[PDB]
Amino acid sequence: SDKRRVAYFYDADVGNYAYGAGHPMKPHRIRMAHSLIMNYGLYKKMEIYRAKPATKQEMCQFHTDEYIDFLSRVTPDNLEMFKRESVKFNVGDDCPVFDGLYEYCSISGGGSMEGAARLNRGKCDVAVNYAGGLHHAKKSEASGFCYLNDIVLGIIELLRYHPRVLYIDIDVHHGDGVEEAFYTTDRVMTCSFHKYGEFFPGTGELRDIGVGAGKNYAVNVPLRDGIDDATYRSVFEPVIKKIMEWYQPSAVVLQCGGDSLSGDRLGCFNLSMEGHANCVNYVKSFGIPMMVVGGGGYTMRNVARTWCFETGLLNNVVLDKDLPYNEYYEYYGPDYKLSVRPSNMFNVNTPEYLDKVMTNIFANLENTKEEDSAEAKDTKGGSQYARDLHV
Amino acid sequence: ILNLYSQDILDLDDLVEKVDFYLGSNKELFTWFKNFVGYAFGPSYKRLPKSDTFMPCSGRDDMCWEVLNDEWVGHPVWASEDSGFIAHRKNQYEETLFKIEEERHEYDFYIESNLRTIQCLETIVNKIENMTENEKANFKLPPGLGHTSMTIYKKVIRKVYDKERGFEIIDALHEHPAVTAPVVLKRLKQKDEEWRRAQREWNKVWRELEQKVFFKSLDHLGLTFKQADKKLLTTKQLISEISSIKVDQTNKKPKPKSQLDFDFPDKNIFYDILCLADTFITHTTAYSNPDKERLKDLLKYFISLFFSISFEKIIFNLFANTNIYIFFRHWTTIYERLLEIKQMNERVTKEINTRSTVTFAKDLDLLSSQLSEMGLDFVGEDAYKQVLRLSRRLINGDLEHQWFEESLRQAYNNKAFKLYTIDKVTQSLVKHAHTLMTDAKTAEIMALFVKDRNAQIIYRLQVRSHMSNTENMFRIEFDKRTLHVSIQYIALDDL
Amino acid sequence: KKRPKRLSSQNVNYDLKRRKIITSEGIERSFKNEENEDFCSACNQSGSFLCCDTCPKSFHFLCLDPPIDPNNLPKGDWHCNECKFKIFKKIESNFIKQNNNVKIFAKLLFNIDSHNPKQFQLPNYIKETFPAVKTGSRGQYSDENDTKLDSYNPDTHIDSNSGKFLICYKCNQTRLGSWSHPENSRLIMTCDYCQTPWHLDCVPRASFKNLGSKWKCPLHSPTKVYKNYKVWKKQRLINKKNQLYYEPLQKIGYQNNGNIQIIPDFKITQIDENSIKYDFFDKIYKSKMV
Amino acid sequence: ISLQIPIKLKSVLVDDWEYVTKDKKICRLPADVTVEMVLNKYEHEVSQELESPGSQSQLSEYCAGLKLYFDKCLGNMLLYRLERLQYDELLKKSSKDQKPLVPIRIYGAIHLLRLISVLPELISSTTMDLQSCQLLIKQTEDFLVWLLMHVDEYFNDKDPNRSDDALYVNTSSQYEGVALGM
Repeated sequence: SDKRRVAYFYDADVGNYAYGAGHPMKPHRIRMAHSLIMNYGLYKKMEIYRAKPATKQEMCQFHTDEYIDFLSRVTPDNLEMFKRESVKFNVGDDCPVFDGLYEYCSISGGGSMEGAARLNRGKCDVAVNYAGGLHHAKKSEASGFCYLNDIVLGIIELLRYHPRVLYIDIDVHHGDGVEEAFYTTDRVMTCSFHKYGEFFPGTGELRDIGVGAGKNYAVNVPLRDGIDDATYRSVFEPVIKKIMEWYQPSAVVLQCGGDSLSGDRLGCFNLSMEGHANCVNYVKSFGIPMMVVGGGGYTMRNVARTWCFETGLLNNVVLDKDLPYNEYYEYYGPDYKLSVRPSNMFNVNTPEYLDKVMTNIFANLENTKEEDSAEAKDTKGGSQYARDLHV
Repeated sequence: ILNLYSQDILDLDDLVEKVDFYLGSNKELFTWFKNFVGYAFGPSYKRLPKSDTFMPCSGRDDMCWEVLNDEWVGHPVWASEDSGFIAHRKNQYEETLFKIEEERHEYDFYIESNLRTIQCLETIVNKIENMTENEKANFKLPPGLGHTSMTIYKKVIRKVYDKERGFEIIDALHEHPAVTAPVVLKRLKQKDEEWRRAQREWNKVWRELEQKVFFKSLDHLGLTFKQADKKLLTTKQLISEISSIKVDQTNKKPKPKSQLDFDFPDKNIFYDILCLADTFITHTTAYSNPDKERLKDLLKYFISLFFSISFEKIIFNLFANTNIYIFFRHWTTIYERLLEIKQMNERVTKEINTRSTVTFAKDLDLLSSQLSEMGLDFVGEDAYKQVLRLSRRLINGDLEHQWFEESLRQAYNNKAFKLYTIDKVTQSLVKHAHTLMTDAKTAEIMALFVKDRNAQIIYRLQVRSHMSNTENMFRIEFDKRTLHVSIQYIALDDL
Repeated sequence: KKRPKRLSSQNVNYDLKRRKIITSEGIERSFKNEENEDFCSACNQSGSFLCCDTCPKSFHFLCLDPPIDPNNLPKGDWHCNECKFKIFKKIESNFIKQNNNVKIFAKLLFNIDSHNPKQFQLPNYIKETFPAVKTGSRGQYSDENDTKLDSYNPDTHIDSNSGKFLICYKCNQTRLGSWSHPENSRLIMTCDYCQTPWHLDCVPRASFKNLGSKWKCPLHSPTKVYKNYKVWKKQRLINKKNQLYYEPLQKIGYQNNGNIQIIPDFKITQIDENSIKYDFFDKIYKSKMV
Repeated sequence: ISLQIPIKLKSVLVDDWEYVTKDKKICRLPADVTVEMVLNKYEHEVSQELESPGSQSQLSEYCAGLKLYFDKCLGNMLLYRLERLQYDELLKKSSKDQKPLVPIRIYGAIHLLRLISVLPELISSTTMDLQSCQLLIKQTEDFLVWLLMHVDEYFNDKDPNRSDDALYVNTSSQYEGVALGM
C-alpha cells in the first residue's frame, strides 16, 4: 500500500551449502531467489547488503555456550565421536551434519541481527532476510528439522527500539521455539498458523495461549489439510485485524515460509500466489515497522516463485509472470511462469469450525488490553554483479 | 460429573464448561442454569523447575533471560504422545518429481560451488601473478585464502579428489601456494567444462521429463477418481446420502422439503448433454440397433417432457422409485459437473487466449515436445466447445485417456477434476437407463409420469398401493419458474 | 518421448549418485617429488554398545552402576558386573560374621556384583492388579494407547455394525453431504471408549490421530482436575479377587471424593442416583443461602 | 515369599511408573525427604507405641540392613532409563568436591518403596532360609502398614507445573533425548 523502504540482506555462501542427499529442507532456494531478484530488475528501489558472520559471544544471546561451541566444532569427520552432543540436541540423527554448518549458522544469525539492527536505526522501514529463516530450533535443540532460531535472535535484538513485537508464522511446521522462547512475556506476541497433524515441531494448540505475563498473548490456530484462498483470507483478516486493534504492536516479524505452498515434500497446504501474498500484504497495510524472514520451502520452484512475488509487491511494483533468462532458466515449471497453481485437493477446513475458532479466540482476547550490540557493521557488496545474461 | 462438584473437587468454571459442552442444542436449559448458578496449561509445553541454564559468564551479560524462556519448553515426542512422526500422503508421481528436482538441485549446487571456487582461485592466481616471484615464494596465509568462508574450498576439494587426499591437498594449498595453483586450476576448469557439457543436455532431458510428470503430480484428486466413482456410484451410497440429508431436519433439534440443492439456472446444458448422449449411443457396441433407437427416442422424449426445452434439433409433483430417482440424481450430478466447468469458463478462457510464451525460451529449444501438439491446445476456440469435442473424441476411441486427462488438467489449471470420468459416468447412465425398460414396473412409473406431467391426493394412493409394500419411494417437486427442483424422501410412513 | 534410458552420461556422476571417476586418478604435481546383540540384557533396548568377549551380550555406555562417558574410553577392555567374578568352605559363612548389624541382610548384600545392572521392571503381582495397566513394548505404561475425495465420510459415517447412522451430540446433524457438492460434508470421529459420535467442528479438533494415546471423548470424568491445591488421580480399578469391594450403607454426606460405581485400603463404594439428586439439591440450597 | 503390597501403594507405584515413562518425570534430586528422614520418623514414632521386650534390636538391625541394601542395589535394579544420566551427574557433582559417593541420602521414599517391591524378584533365586524370611515379611508388612497412614504426607498428589513441592522435576528435551539414547 504505502511507500516503504525495503532492505534485503543476502550472503552468497548460503547458496553453496547442501544439507545432504534426499534432503527436502535445503539452502539452495536462497541463491535462486537472489538470482531471480537480481535478474528481475528490482535493484532500482533496493539496496544489497552483506550478512557478516555471527560473532561467537553474541551468538550465545539465545543458545547455551556448550551448544554454540559444539556447533563451531561439529563436522562430518568427528560426528562419530560426538555421540553425546549429537543425540542430545538431535544432530546427525534427524538432521545430518555437513561441511560449513557453523558457517551457515553464523551467516544466518548475522543476517537476522542485521535486519534487527536496520530496524533499530530506522534507515529502512522493512528488512527482508531470506538467508535466515531457521525458526524451529530452541535454546539447546536442533529439533523441528533445522539448526538455529535466528528469528528469536533478531526479535530481542530489536526489543530495544520496539517494545511490542508481533510475530506471524504462516507456513506448516510452525515456530515451536519462537512461541516457546517468548511464552511468559507480553512484550513479544507469537502468532502461528499450522495444522493439528503431526509435524516437525509437533507442538501447537488452541489452549496454549500463554502463562504469566504472556497469558492470552501467544495465539496458535490449528488448521486442516489444505486451505482455499478465500477460507484462508476469512481466517487471516479478522484475526490479524483484531490483533492490531488490541495488541498495538510496534514491530512485525513475518515468517515467509514456503512450506505451505501447493505441493512440496512435507507441506500440506494449498495456497496460490494470491493466498500467500495476502499474508504479507495484510500486515504491510498498517505501516508499522516490519521484518520479513523466510525459512520454509521444500520445493525450489514454488518457494522461489513466492519469494520473487513477495519481493516484487513489497516494493509496490507489478511483478509479471514471465521469468528472465538466468542460470535456472529451465527450472520453474513447463510454461516458465511465476505462478504456483493451487492443486485440486479438498478443503478440509469448515466455515463453522472457522467461526468457532473465531468466537473462542475473541472471547480469549477480550479480557486483555556483547561488544557489538545494536550495530549495523557490514558492506554493501554491490560493486560486482554476477548477472549471467549470456548463454 | 454431577457428583464431582458435590464432592468439592470440580471447580465452577470446569463444571460450567462440562455442562455447556454436554448440552448446547437448545438454550432453555442454559437459562435454567443461569437463573440459579450464581454466575495456558496445554497438553505440552510444561514447566522445568531446575533446567540447566543461568550461566552469565560466556559472553551473555544481559538481555538473555528477560523475555526469554528455559523453563517452559516442549519436544515433538511429548506433543505426539510418543508416537513418532507421520509423513504426508503421496504416490509415485510426487516422489519421482521430488527425486528429479532434488538431483537437479544437487547438480546445480555442485556446479555453483565449483564456479565460486574457480572464481576465488582466479582472483588468487592473478593477484599472485601480477608481481614478481620473490613474494610468491613466501605466501604463508591463514585458512580462508582471503575470503569470508573457511570450509568451501575444502568441501569442493574433498568432492573432486579422494577422502584422505583432500585434507593433504588443502594443507599444501594453505602452506605452499603458487606451486600447485596452475595444475589445480586446470583440473578444476576441466572438471567444470565436462560437467557443463553434460549438463547442457542433462537439463534438457530433465526438463522433458518434468514437462510430462509435473502436471500429473499437481493432481491430487483425479488419480484416485476412478476408484472413488467405482466405490461411490452405488445405490446404497445414494440412499445413505439422501437419508442423512433428510434426518438433519428432524425433531428434537419436520419440513415439507428434504433438499433445496440441484439448481438449474441455464437450459443450454441440455443441448450439448443430449449431443454427447446421442454420439455415445451412436458409438456403442453392446446394444442392438432397435434398442439404440428406443433408448434415443425415450431419452429425447423424457428430456423434452421434464424440462422446458423445445427440441429444436439434435405446482407439479413427481413421485419416483429408487431407479428413476437414481437416474435423476445422476443427471443432476453430470449437470453440476458441467456447471462447474461452465461457471468459471470466462476467466480461464481469458487467461488461455492471453497466455503468451516468453521470447527467450524460443532460442534454446525449450518448447514442450510430445505432450500436446496434435491439436490438443484450447487456443483459438471456446474452451467448453473444445473440451466437449475432446470428450466426444475420447468416446470415439481414437484418442487415449492419458492425453485427454492431461489436456483437461492443463487447459483449466486443475479445475476440471470432475470431467476425468465423464465417459464412464455417461456409460453408467446409459446402462442404468437400460434397466428402465428391462423390467415392467419402471415402465409403468414412467407412463404415470407422462400421464401426470401434461396438465393430487390420488398420487400418493396410486404410488403406494400398486407395488410391494417394502420398497423405497421419492418425491420430486418441479417448479414452473426458475427451474429449481427439490427432492423429498418419504418411505414406510404413509401407511 | 522422454527417452531417459538412452542417455546415461557415464563420463560424469550418474543418477544423483557419484561414480568412481573422481577416485580413479592419482596423478598430482603438488608435492613436486619432494559377539554382540541388537537388544540389551539390561533394558532390552538397541543403541550404542561396548564390545565383549567373556560374555555374549551388549551393554550401553550409560547403563552401568559406575557409568562412563562414551568419549572417554576405559583403559584396557571393560568387563561386565558378573564378568569380574566369572573367571574366579564357602565365603558366605565368613561374610555373614565379617560385618555387624547387617546379619539378616548379609546374604542379600553378598549378591550385588554377581549380576548385571538392569532397568527397573514392576514385579509380576503389581501391574496385573489393575486390568487397565498392561506391559508395554519397551516398558511403557499402557493404559489407553494402541488427501482424497468425500469417500472418507462413508467409511466413517457407516460402521456396518447395525446398518444405522451415527449422530453427533452437540448438533443433531450427521452432515454426510452430497456427492456433487462434497464441501458440506463433515468428518466425524467416534470415541474409543463409549463410541460417542462427534463432529470435528464441535470439539476443537482438526485431524484424526491413530498412533499414540487414543482420543478421549470429552464427556467423561476429568483425570487431573485441579482445584495449596489438589491433584485428583482416581483410585483405578481392581480385578484381583474382587478386592475393590461394594459397601452401600450410608450414601449421605458420603464425602467419598468421587470414584463411584453408580447403580439404579482401596474401596470403590456403591452409590445410587437418588442420593446424587438429594445432595445436589442440598448443595444448591446451601449455595442459595450463601 | 511375596509380601502383601497394599493396593494403594500399588497405585502409587503405577503412578510413579506413568510419571517416569509416559509423563516423563523424574524425582527431585535435592529431595526434601530421603530415606534418612523416613527412617528417623520411624524410630521417632514406632518406638513408643509398643512395649520393649527386645524388638528394637532386630528392628534397628533391619533398618540398618535396608539402609545398606539401598546403596549398592540402587544402581543395580533401580534408575529407570531416564534417570541414568541424573545418576551420572549426581556422582560427578559428588566427586567434584571430593565427597564420597553416598547415594542413599539423595533419593526419596519412592525409590525406597520400589526397592521394597522388587525384593521377591531376587529373594527366590538364592539359598535364603525361610525362618528369617517369615519375620522379614511380617515386619515389612508392618512397614507398608505404617506407610499407608503416612502416604498422604509422603506421596502427596501434586504435579511439577505450578509449584516446587511436588517431589518431581520434569524432563527436558535434551535430557529426554540423551537419557534414552544410550
